[PDB]
Amino acid sequence: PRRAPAFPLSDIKAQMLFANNIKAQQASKRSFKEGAIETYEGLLSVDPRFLSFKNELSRYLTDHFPANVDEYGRVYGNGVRTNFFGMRHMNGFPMIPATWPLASNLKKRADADLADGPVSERDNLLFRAAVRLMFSDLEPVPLKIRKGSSTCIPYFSNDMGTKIEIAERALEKAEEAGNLMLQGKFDDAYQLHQMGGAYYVVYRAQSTDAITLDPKTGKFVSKDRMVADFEYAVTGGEQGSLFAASKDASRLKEQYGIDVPDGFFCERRRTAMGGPFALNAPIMAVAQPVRNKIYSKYAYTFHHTTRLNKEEKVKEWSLCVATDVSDHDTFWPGWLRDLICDELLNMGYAPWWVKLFETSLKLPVYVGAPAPEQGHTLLGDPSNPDLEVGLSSGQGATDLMGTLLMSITYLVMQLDHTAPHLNSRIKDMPSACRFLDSYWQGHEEIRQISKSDDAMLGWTKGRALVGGHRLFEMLKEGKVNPSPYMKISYEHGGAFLGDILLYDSRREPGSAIFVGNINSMLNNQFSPEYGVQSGVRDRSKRKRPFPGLAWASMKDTYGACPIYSDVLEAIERCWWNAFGESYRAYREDMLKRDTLELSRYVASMARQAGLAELTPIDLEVLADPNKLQYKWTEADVSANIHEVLMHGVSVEKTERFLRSVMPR
Ligand SMILES: [Mn+2]
Repeated sequence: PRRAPAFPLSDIKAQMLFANNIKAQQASKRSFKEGAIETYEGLLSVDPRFLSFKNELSRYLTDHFPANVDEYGRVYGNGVRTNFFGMRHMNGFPMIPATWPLASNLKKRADADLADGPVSERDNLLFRAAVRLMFSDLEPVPLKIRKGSSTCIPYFSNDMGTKIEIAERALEKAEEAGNLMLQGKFDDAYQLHQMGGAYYVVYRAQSTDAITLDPKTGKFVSKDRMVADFEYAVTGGEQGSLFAASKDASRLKEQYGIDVPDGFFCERRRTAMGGPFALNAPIMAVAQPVRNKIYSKYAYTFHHTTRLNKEEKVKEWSLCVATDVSDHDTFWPGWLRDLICDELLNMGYAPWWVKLFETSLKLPVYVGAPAPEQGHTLLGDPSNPDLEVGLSSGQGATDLMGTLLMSITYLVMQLDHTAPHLNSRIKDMPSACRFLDSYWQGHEEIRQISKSDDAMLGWTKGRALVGGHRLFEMLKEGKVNPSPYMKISYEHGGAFLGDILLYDSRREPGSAIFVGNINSMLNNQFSPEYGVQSGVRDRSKRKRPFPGLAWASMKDTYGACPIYSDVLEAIERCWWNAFGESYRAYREDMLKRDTLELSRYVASMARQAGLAELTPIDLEVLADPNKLQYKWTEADVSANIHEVLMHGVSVEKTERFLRSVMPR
């Protein structure tokens, strides 16, 4: 059923993805790398005291605070949803091998019984209405770029001046590049404007993953994570194999002489992709305006900030269903990419821009190093982009692609199982747009709050309510997928964007509250994804610029968890046992040092002004900018803090670009 073509790095098609400079050449050849991360300055993730601390703390918390999740997956009582063993990983050392990314997900979708297009004309109108409401009356804004971020293929530059020039030039030449692609001249568009080529695959650590303790044996068991070998990936699963990666860490002793305590494992690794920046720039120039529109006009459904901000909406509901989606990015459908492009053309968007967008969602992928002695292979032919990888993580609008797919998918699930009486309001495009516009503003008896693959579905009192309960019961039974589009189930311990929905004895939205997930506090403080990069002088370019600051926002973020105090005390006690020092004093010192370091980066902060003006969000973001790529957005951050982390291209240049893209 068509194996994707594959080319070794030595092949000219792969060589052309890397410019003639040392960084790009090194990225092309980089071999498998592993090693302990520097968890905090001077502390390695495999330090024997640190592991002893994690062993004691994870056992203690699990023993004293067993999960409180009912049969319907609602969290109550102590606010705990699983054991605390997820922290038992040797951070920096990956499971082996990581997966080869699937070149085509068509068979994966068909075999999971998911549809190859909108099932009914109503659904077709709703997906298209989503495109019309999201992309219509957009306002230009400057194109912001993360400081220190890479341009990936083909230059691999991390220099801000170079990145700004690449982006400006890309906005100037996107039209000529898109028209070349409309003529089938992808090699020309790539050679002349670097628009095309491939995504560059980097494997990221998912630092904590499930682990259970077998009461029978007293031995810990890590969750098996299935990975595809090369044959499987290039044949869409027709050949080759899907098998459990090895998380066994015993090897670290033999290989590096690192002591491995019982029940500690190698980390789960996930594929992540960096896009060719010249192609992404023109897409980001439209995506940000779209985010601004949906987070303002449709803030009810899409703009989520604090626990209370979420709580206000959910408290008004009579029923709240916390859904889960299996493997969202890999199952994301290429037919939606095509439906979206078709609808943008219908709205009058420039064809050359739609073509760039379409191409960014069919691009080849260059696999670097999934394991020792493996990799350095290009999947797909850049001369004619035709992959179906699902949704690429580094595409310039991935968050929006997942949000559009899922928001309509959940609305369809509510229509299908609970509100057939609303079907008559969706007769054609005009009526579909009116209905979706009202639904997204939270004005219908069926509602939702969502972001990509996380969501909570709601029902107020009314005719749909009774159906809502049957849908919830169908999810609980878990025998039939309620959607024809993606694999949907209910979340075990319902949460939304990091906050757990804590129910009381009534088990009703009206008396439930959103609280911080104490397990996420533990993940962030003791299993960060990256080391502190103490050798990177410019802190704003680090993955974790000011780790100490999170101590100042901790109470605000996690204080409402029922066992907040208990956890902080267990930490103090266990850290004393392991290090013979106070964890609280250690964090207070780090907070002081980082607060002083911060004033050097903030123009408005006096040589030692302090943190008085900063919000909890500001602090969480400065300690972990990653939260700005999955939890919050630019407007949620104080302006002077956003500037520490991001730089932009002039709105004058983007304003002119946008005028040439958008309809009349
Ligand atoms: Mn959730």
